[PDB]
Amino acid sequence: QLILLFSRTALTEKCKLEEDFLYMAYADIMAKSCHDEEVKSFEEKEMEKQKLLYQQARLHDRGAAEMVLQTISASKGETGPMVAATLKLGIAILNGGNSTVQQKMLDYLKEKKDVGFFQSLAGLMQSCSVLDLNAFERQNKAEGLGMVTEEGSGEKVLQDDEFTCDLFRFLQLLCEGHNSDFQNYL
Amino acid sequence: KKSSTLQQLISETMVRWAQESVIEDPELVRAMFVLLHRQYDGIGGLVRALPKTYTINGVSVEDTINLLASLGQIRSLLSVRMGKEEEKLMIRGLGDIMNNKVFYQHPNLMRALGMHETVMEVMVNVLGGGESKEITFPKMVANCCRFLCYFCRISRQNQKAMFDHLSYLLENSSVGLASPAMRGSTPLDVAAASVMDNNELALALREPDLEKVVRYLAGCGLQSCQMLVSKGYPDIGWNPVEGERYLDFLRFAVFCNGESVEE
Amino acid sequence: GVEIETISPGDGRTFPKKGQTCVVHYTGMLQNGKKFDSSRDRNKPFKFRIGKQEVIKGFEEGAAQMSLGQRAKLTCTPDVAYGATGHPGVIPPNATLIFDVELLNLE
Amino acid sequence: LSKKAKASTVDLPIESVSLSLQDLIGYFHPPDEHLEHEDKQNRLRALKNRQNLFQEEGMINLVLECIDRLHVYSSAAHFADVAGREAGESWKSILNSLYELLAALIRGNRKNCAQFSGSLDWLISRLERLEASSGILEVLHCVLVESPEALNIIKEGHIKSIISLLDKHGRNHKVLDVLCSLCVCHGVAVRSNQHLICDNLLPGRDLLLQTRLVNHVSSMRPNIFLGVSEGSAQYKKWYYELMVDHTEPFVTAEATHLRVGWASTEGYSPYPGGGEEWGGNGVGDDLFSYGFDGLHLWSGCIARTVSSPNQHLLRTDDVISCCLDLSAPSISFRINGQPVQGMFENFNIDGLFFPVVSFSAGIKVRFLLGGRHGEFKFLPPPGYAPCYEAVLPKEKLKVEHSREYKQERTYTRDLLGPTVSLTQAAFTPIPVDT
Amino acid sequence: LGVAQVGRMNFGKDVSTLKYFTICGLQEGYEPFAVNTNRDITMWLSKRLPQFLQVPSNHEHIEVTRIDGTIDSSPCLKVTQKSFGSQNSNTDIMFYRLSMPIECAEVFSKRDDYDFLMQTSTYYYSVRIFPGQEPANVWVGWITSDFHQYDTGFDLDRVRTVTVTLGDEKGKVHESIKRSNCYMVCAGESMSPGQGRNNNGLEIGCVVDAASGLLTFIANGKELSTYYQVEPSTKLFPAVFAQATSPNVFQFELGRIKNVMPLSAGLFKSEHKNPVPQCPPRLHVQFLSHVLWSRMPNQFLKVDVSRISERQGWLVQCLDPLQFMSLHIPEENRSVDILELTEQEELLKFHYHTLRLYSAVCALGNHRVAHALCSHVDEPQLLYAIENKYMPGLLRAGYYDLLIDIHLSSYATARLMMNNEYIVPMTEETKSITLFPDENKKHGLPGIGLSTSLRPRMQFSSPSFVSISNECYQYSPEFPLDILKSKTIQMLTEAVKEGSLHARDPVGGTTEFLFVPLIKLFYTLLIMGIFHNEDLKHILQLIEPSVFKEAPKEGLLQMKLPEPVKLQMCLLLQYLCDCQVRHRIEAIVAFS
Repeated sequence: QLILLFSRTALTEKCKLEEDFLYMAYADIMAKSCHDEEVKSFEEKEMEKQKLLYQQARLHDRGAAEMVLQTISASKGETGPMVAATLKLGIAILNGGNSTVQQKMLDYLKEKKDVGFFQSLAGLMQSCSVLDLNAFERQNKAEGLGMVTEEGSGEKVLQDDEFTCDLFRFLQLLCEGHNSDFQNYL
Repeated sequence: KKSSTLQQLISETMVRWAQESVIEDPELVRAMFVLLHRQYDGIGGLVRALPKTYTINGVSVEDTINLLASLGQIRSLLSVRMGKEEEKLMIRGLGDIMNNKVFYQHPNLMRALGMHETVMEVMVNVLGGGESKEITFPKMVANCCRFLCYFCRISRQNQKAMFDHLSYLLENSSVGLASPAMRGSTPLDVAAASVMDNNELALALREPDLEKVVRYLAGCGLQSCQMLVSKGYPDIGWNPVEGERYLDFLRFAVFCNGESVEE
Repeated sequence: GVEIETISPGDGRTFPKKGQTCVVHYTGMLQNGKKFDSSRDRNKPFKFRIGKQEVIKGFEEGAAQMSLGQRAKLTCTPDVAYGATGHPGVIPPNATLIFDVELLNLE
Repeated sequence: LSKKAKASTVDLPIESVSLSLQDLIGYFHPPDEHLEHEDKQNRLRALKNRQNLFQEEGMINLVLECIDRLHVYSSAAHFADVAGREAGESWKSILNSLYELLAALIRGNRKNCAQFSGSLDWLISRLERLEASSGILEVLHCVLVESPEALNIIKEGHIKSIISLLDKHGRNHKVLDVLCSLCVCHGVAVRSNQHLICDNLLPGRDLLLQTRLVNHVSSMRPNIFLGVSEGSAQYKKWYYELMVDHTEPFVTAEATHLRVGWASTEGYSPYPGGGEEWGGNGVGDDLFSYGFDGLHLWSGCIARTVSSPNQHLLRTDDVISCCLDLSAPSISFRINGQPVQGMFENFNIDGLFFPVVSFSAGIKVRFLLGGRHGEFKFLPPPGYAPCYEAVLPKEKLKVEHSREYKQERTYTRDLLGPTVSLTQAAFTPIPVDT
Repeated sequence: LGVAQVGRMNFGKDVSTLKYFTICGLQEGYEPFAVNTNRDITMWLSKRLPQFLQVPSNHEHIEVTRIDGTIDSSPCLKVTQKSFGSQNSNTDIMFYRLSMPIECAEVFSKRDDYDFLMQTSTYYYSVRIFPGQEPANVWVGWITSDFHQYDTGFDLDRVRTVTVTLGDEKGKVHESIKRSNCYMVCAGESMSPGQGRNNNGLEIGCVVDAASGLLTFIANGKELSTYYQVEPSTKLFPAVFAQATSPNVFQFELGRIKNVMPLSAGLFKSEHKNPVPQCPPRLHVQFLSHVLWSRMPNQFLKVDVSRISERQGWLVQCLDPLQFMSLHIPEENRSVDILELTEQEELLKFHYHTLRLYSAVCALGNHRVAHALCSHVDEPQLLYAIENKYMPGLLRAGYYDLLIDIHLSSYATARLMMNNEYIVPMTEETKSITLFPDENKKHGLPGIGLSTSLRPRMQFSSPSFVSISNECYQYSPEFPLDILKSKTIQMLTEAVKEGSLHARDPVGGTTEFLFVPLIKLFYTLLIMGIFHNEDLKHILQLIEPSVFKEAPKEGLLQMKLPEPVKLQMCLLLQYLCDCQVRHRIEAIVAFS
């Protein structure tokens, strides 16, 4: 029911994807429950993978593999706290190159003929931040003038590190395992 | 087996309600899962409420109560349409707030109560509903800009909080720039008070922000002031009155504490 | 002015005088017979001071003519009651007001 | 047709226009509520795109032009006079379709409802028309629910026109919803529109249904059924007496009811005629009853102030004596032995009268009927007979409820059918002619 | 039940009273009609007194046709008979009136000129007896709202009348007033020319002077001798009585004559000064019929009658107060009990949408309109509707949200506006607040305790329309908040006790009309914080007797509630958790 509500709010036509405390709260429980993170033995490594598959199957069997594609297609290329939380759940359910989730994510896209998803992916990567010399110099002068750095860590150069990393880790996970059916679809 | 706690009772009622039947109300499901999240995150309420906590002495209890009633009388004006009877109410609320000792003694309470944002969104509504058709109720924007300039002058942290809304203040920075006697009572005069004598807040200005004040001044140098030529004033090919008001904001951006910001 | 008709007699010797609050317990009606006010509905005796211009002129004159413990009917002409502007949302313009007033106490 | 060209010479599309105005309405049709969520949202997306594409071509000012050019004729007959008879036959239909299309091209689209702000003054100016009131009201509701920029043009002259529509058209709920959407929109309350609807609708108390809290009124009558008729055996003048043991002036927020007098029946029936079986109606709230309350004479639900020595509302230990004269129709009262300066005349005498008292809660009264049923405190006026002397010899005099049903537990309640007329109450000896 | 017949119906509220159910009906599976009901089933019985209602569009005899006024004509209302000439036709006098009355002046005073026309109060309507309809069977004139006399043979001599004579002390008659409910004339006797009317049907004009009460009649252009003098404020309904001896009987021409104001100008206030005759859709022909039901009251007055003595007489004793809410139709001058709207589906809906407009004109803190709604919906009206168990479901949720909007919408919203903000003074009682009440680390009841955080002030104004002060239009109108607490607690305890048995008579007719309201004034009172200590301790046991125990019954949280009832138990539990976070901020500052 929770996933269906979150997949219906995404399918509802709105001009902008509106901030939703419930969705950023339950996109970090669903994602964090699917990893639960010296040399492990073979049985330990194979048990950490079968538990991973069951924890991932707890969600994509309930429609969570189409929800992370509906919340991205409703973003329309705008970066925010809501796409940086949807891109962490897709990664969580795709970790290890989950073939079932990969097939589910491609079947939905091929069935709905969703053009919004690939237009939002292009807009989210064109809006990703890079290194800035002007901001770094303007911050270096700020520290040089002795004023207290009230802000945390000067996250104006490379404004978003984790969103940019996750947006490409998701695209890598979507093609991991040499998925020749989605490599040719991207 | 025995809950004995509101948190445990609610952590079970929600799940049982959802596992007995499929709820057909999207608003009932949404309120059914917000409350379960609150129980499972009992520390996520103390991270959201404690920032909204402030303590005062017993001597200031009555004065803080008098301030809170005035703040409520202004906050309740955000759900009604701005008019003649909301004119006097808004001005009186702003006057009582600024004629109060707590508003100066405790500037962090004033920032935790979200007073500046309330005043802005009131002014946001006023400008949006009737800006292009000249500024109806111009004694509102004047008071809402006179208060928001004292707010910046109270402390440097209030100025920093006001600086985060510079984009909108520059979006609507042609509100009353040609009407005289409205100087220091203008949305552009609130944008010049968020960087005034603050070196860090002047080193935080972005190039795109400085692109738009220049574009407005360029239009002020190519097109005349239509409101002034409708008033009968001779039609020169440029706007002197509105063009001088985009040159003092830039004066507060390139110059700080008697030294020019070279960036 | 207003004319007063006694419903129940009072003492006939105690009358409201300058500077004295009148505790009245009234019911207000329009000329067509529709009720618009009643202190009995709110269960509050109504307190007002004579000569302070805080109530309508008809009610003031009626209370002045009233006696302690008396119940009487007060007919207020529009001249001594809300005039031609009326009371917005309650009293129609140019309306005659009938009041059933009982003078409970005088302090 | 306006410039008076011959009907045959000009081509007037009537069937094709009607078919197009029926295809467009279905083309701009809101999705049904039983569809799946995805299908509903997809159809909403298509309807919104159609509405947006169907507005940029100036196609909304064309339906308006058609409406304006069709409103130049007062009625279907007026249209059919200038045009053909078949053309006038479907004038109301085309007008009703032009608003159903107009209310669908803008329904749910805030930007389409925002460009219609300049045309609401023209739209309201035709609201009084019977052929267009419903359509104009629907378009107005659709505009006002969606566009916040459309409430800013509505003035006193536009609100008083919508209010005057309820006065001239009846009690329509769809006018109250337009008035409800005029007050609050998207959580924002327009105080100017909230200070006008009240001041222009409420004070009159003539259009909206009005509510009141009224006490229950019960009526007691004795077993006596006395009337007057030609050639009968009955005494034409009678006298009974009522004196009060207790009366609380205000048991509730409303004044305590206590009325005494005479009532009459409809025909020779034993049923109190021309009144309600329950409610707040008492002795004198109809033309079948005549009552006294200590200050007024009640008959037909109109009260007239009557003079009396030390006149007052009925209190504890007050004696009321009632006199009835059926020879010359007359009902007189005497309070505490002093005559009251009022009396009824020339009322209908074709039925059976009886003493009656009506009251709300909080009284204690006692019938003084004469003889063994109560001793008179004051001497009956000369000639008048005590009311206990009208008892039919075998029956027993008893004070009972005027109406059939009383307070009791439901399965024991005696449901009474129609009662036989008391035609034997007036003994008129009529033998055979010989 | 026929003539002089007595009967009794036992629905089966108590199965012990049923004395043949076990003999035949218990084993077969049949159930009593009132097996699970908590209230007495209402009686609806055929109305004895005929009333006036609009002519149905499917009436088997009557057919009203509206004719629009041309340039040379006037608006008209034709009354015809559908089934004339055929068998089963009804040949009896039918009583017709018009839907709207004319009210005379409150105080009687003691080409047409466009000044006299603008200043006059004299109105007109005309009736054209159709040529061929017998004028001896047609009566034209005015009636009042009291006319409820349906007799097969009507004459102008048996109409109900009374003469109220008030005299001075000596007995001299200073005034004599005739009163009646039928001020009408007979067409046959008014007809002067004789026999031949087939020139044109008889035109009997009815002229009323709303400033003096003089009722005159003009037949065929000649004034008749008969006249009436009605009392001030009399509401007269244009009425025509006719026995149909023709296919088309008569008409309601609404034109005008020289120097007389048309009827629509007196009927409608908006058209007061319009000299142009009009027939707006609100004005329709009505007729006296017997097809109506009546609602027997659920409770009657307790009256004690008994012989005290021969020397005393017969004692009548009523002492316990009983009340009902009456709904008044302004255009028909009649009052109807509001509980009769359970079967009137148009008035119920119109009054519900009227209550939704009452709650909309005073929305979001309109205090000047909130005091103006205390003159239309009184406090006793806002307490009878909340408690009455026979109220219609739609009106129960309209009179219920109107109290919460007139009185409790301005302090319940402002207090929520400062709900996520904690300003706790540094006082000597603040320093005594602890996270746990005692050494045993057990949670206290959420809400009960000492809270010192700054809170908005609760201030109200006393409604009064005799006062001329303008300083009461701030703050909401005063309402008794002590009676309301106990009343709401009692109603919610009763609702929990009753609805848990799954009865067939929920208050309002549905479970969503019994609980969705009640939990919304309970929620509003809890938000306002009116409840204190013991009342909260008693209302928490109704939410959950087990969890909130202070030391088979199940609370609201276990009653299988409907979804709309479950949304307000998520708002009630949302504030009960905010009552814990605020304590968890007051207990940190004290340690701090």
